[PDB]
Amino acid sequence: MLKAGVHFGHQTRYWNPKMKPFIFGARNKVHIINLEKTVPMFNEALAELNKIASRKGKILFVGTKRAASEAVKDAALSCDQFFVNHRWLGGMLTNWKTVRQSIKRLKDL
RNA sequence: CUGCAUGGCUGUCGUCAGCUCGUGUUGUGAAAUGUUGGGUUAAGUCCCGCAACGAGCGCAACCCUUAUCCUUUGUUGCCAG
Repeated sequence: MLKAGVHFGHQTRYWNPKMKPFIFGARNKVHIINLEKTVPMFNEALAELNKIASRKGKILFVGTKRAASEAVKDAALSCDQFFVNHRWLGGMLTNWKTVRQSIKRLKDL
């Protein structure tokens, strides 16, 4: 059991064959995801994430695709949150030894 | 005396636009990318666009000279009021 929203899809011939073990078939000329084989994955995700949050762990939200570049920063305003929504460019995490100076370099401005 | 032994100095290209690094990326690695591409120039310039983002030196401005004006000042020079 998992509730899922209404599907219409887009790009009727475009899919990645690395998703094959999680594709249920095709309906309305788009390939569709399996919403039963993914339930033990969703039921783990809500629990292992709440465990990191219960250890005060810093959760970083990502939405660089323009469809999500507002949703990532507009889903809450009564909570505190960390987000990235502009191009990663030289990188952020493997390049954190630069970002830790980029924030100081910004705060002087 | 030895620069075919050396710290350097000067000559060459040439005031040419280039040499190199931090971290990310590519490559088995020696190495590359960044520094390319597309507009535009004296110019790795100035922009746009990107697996790059910034940075040191050279480029360039600041700096020196001057056109026309403004402003201060002096002798045994100038002399209007």
